Amino acid sequence: NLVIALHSYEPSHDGDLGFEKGEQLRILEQSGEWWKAQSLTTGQEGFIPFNFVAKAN
Repeated sequence: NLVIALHSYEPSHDGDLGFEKGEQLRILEQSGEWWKAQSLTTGQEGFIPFNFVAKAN
């Protein structure tokens, strides 16, 4: 369930995870406009804009 960001992210909401453009995050939960992703480079867990990441394809 891993994805890849398409734009530099800057956590604004509480309990959010910040990532970079093209970065990867292992989606823990994808329920709601805000998906829970677990980074893979850092692994930092947090929430992320469901409309910010796309499958690492």
